[PDB]
Amino acid sequence: HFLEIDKKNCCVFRDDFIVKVLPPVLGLEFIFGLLGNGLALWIFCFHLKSWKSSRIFLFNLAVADFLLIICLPFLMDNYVRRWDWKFGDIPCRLMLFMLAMNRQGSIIFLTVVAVDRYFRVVHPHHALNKISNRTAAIISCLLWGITIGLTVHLLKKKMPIQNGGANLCSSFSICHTFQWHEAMFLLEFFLPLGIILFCSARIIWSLRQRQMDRHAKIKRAITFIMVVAIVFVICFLPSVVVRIRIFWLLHTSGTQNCEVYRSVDLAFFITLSFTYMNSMLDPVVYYFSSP
Amino acid sequence: SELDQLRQEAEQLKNQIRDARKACADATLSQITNNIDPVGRIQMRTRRTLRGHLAKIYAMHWGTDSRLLVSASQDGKLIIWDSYTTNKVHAIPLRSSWVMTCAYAPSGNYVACGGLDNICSIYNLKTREGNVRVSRELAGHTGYLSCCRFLDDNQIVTSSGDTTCALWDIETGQQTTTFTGHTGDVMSLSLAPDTRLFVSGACDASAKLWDVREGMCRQTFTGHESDINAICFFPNGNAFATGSDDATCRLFDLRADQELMTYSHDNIICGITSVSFSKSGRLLLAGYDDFNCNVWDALKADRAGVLAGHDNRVSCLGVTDDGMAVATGSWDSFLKIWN
Amino acid sequence: DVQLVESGGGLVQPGGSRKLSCSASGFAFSSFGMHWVRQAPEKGLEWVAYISSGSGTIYYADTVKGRFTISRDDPKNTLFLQMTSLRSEDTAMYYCVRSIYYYGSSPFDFWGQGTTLTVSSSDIVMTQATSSVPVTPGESVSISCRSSKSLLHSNGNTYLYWFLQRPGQSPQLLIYRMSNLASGVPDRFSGSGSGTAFTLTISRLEAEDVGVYYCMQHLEYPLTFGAGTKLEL
Amino acid sequence: TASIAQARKLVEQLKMEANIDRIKVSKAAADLMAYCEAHAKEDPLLTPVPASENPFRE
Amino acid sequence: LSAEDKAAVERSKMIDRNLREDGEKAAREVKLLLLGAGESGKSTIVKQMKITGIVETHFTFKDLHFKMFDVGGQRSERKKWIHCFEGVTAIIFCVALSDYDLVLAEDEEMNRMHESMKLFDSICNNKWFTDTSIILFLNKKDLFEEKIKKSPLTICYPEYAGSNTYEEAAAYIQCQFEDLNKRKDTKEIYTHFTCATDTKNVQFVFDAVTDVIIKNNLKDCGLF
Ligand SMILES: O=C(O)c1cccnc1
Repeated sequence: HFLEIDKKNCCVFRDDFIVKVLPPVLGLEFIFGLLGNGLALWIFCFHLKSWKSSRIFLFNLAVADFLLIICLPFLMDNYVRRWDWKFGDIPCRLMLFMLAMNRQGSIIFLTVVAVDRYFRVVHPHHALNKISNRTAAIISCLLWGITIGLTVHLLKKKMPIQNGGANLCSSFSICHTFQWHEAMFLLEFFLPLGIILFCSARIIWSLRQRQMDRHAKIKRAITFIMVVAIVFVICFLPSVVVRIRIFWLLHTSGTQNCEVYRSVDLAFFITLSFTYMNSMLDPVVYYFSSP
Repeated sequence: SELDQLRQEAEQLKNQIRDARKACADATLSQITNNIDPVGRIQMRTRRTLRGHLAKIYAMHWGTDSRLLVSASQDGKLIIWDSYTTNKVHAIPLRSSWVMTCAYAPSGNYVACGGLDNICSIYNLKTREGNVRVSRELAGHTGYLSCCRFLDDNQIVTSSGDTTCALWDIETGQQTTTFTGHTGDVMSLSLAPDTRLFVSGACDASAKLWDVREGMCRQTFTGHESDINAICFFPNGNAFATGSDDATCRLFDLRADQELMTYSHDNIICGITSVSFSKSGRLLLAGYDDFNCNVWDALKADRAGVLAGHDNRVSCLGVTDDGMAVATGSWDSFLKIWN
Repeated sequence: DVQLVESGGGLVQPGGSRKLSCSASGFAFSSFGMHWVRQAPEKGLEWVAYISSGSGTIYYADTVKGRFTISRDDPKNTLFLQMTSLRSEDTAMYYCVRSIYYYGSSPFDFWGQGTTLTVSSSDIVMTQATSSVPVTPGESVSISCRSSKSLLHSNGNTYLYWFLQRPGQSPQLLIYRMSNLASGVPDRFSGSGSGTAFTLTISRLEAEDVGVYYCMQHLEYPLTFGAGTKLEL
Repeated sequence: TASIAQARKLVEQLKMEANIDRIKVSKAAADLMAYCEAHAKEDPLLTPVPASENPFRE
Repeated sequence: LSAEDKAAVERSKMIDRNLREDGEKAAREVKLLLLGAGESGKSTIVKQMKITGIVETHFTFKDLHFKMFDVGGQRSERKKWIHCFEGVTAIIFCVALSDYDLVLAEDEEMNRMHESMKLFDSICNNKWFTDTSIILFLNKKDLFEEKIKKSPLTICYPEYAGSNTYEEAAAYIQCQFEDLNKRKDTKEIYTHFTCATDTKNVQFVFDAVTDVIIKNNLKDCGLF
């Protein structure tokens, strides 16, 4: 029906067919992501005898994805029990913060490795290519500071919203208002998408015009740059387009009738799982590749 | 009419010296030392790690205080380390970045260095000013310098890849003696503890024993199958060890003028970059190029232990005069001090 | 030959301000750490301020903290001491002292000529028993100085320095860390000490061996000197 | 005439090297054994030195 | 940690700072190794780029500093010091293309470019040089053009069809020198015919060096 949130008249339902498809999806995600991220972190922690900036950034990406998919199982249980998150108040804040901060970190580090590749390919002699490991550590800590600085507001709020008989633990909710959460999601998709697309296009154009693509290994690198672009789009475009659609019908129509939302809600959360695929799809493209 | 006769005479003399060598080989040191207990497994843990070089490290020498050490590297820098505290006393810039040898004066007042520029240059460490300056720049060798060792504050003897060892006088600046007996490039040097004799290992698979005061080859020791890369005296001074590409060490004796023992293993196939002894002579730290170093029982040829902390091949390693520690440089720009 | 020339001072009204400049050209200045040591008329030496190599570390004495400011200009090889609010007890001869710190160095090696300055009108303390001892030439003489706490450190070396001030001349270092005979002095001098009570021995006196002897600790700042010991032939 | 001089020098060097008196291998083995046993305890690299007497520590 | 030891540690830290500055300044420099038979027009290329021991040549083209080590002055064994140059961006191999009618004075039993062919074969598939690319310079273009009329290329290479023209003979020689590459999956060979204009050779060397640097950067990032 129509619920109520302070200063925000919201309406989010508990429709079925969300506990039969989403829990198995999240189970597969957690299994594969935990396995891949553990087998990736094993090399970095123990049997990697070198480092440098690019491996620093890949290690940070793996750390972010690892924390994300260890955060997954509680969210999986929350989906299983049909929005009945019966853990408390601190667990809600922690899980929402973990999910959002780790997604921001994954996206920011994807963008930064794309920019690193763009500098390494189009401007090989730029001073940013020759960057010290301490400088890389400072830059990565600064990036983590930027990531956290936009997300601590999920710790101040009382996340476990009690309504009717249920305990909602969802940061993504639809309300007749604009908050920094939705806007941050919008830029989270758009601006890194623009940077990644520009970097990939420039890399491809410079490599092809240099006519060095004839090498049997450059072709694999090009196809994996393309692959990383397409997987980024595949995991992030659906949820964002559903958010744009719900913004459109919220602006045009409003919240007078709450029954024009059901569909645009349900698939939304399903699309919301697509980005978690990135966590379980990053190891195959980023680390396990490039022999 | 004369070359053939001289060649036949030389062959006869070689056969005679081989027969004389075989005459005094009634017993063998390898079986004589079955009565003593084995040294057993020996564990050495890297106490320190001197970091700050950013290129290949090709040379290092231990000061007589057994606390300061100089290290050469291909970035053009010469660094004096304090082993106890791992801090840089000095950082000497070099005119040529292609140096492959370095040495420390026994008094600690001077340091030498040389390389592909075929010049062993002496740096004065203790000046009235605050910097280190080039005291002398010796020239006269034809091939790259592989080793120069300080006899004292005034004398130094160098070995170069022009099949020649030379003894210099630092004040005037020119060599006073020349040791031209080798056929291949001379690759290593080792002064006797009493500093009256020294052996040089060349590329002709032979090590020769010279006399500093006279200037003549006293003995020639053969038995290797490749170029000798490492030379080190026994602490007594009546023996020495050789290291070559055939993955084999060899202990020679001056008095009997023949080889005593060989240190070879089936699994080890790569050569040897540097060889040194212990304070008493029971150990033989031979630095191979399989990315680690090995330790041998010098009296029974038994592999006592290994030192496997380097991410590249070790190119130099020496033992402190007091016998406290062992430092090994490698190509990963990393120096490590063991115990 | 190293030199340390300095200019400044000569007369200051109380409560004024004056700047002292030190010039050391032709020899290394960036690597050396520089000190200021003052000596009131007919009184023992007193450390004033210290600046490290690269200007990255600056100390001041307790009685000058807040009123003095020591700075160096390595490109110009100059050392400064901005003095503010000068009292009537600041009248002293100020010395420029160089010191280099690495394993086996000899700090406080060279002292400047010293520039005078007249203003018109917890820490280890040392102790010297006597300030005037007459000894005939050719005889050995021993000078001993104690300390509040033992100067022997975990490093194994005890920090004690010996300086000799000839009549009308700058003090010169002859022994550092109680044992090492500083370069440039004869071998007749020798030093020894045990933790807290130290000494200095001269094999035989000479016409130029008479003067004032000071002993100084370098375990930790502020560096404390000792009362001078005058030797009369 | 360079080859002739080199051959003469090699022959003379070999002749001078031949005359050196050499003791038996067993004698030298015994001497090395005696030296290495007489300095067994003064070898910190051989027997582990106590950490108190070890100038190098972690 | 007394005052003396603290000052010593600060001195060491300053030493580290200066060492890091010098190393980062040196990492911006392209290190090139020049080899060849010695009488293969090496000096001409050296002087074009310029505008005992081992000679050093330094120059900048486009904000990029080139260091070129001329190692031909050493007559010792190559294997005894070739591992010194193991970390090098590229190797320049000047080849003279007008010495098939000339034989080496010392032996006179082998052709002049056959010695350079053996040198190239040894250098290309060395243990240390399994990654460094090789820049090939075929110097005596005009002499080849004016001399191929007198004698054909069949004398140096018996297994030749016998076109006896400059273009096909030059292609044959370039292909023969490229055929010595055994590790075709790790290193490339760049070939240029030395031109009269001195800017073109330097531009080609710059392009080869930037290709090597791009591939190294891709390998470091992982994509290669
Ligand atoms: O941040 C997320 O991905 C999220 C937020 C709320 C509910 N489910 C997932």
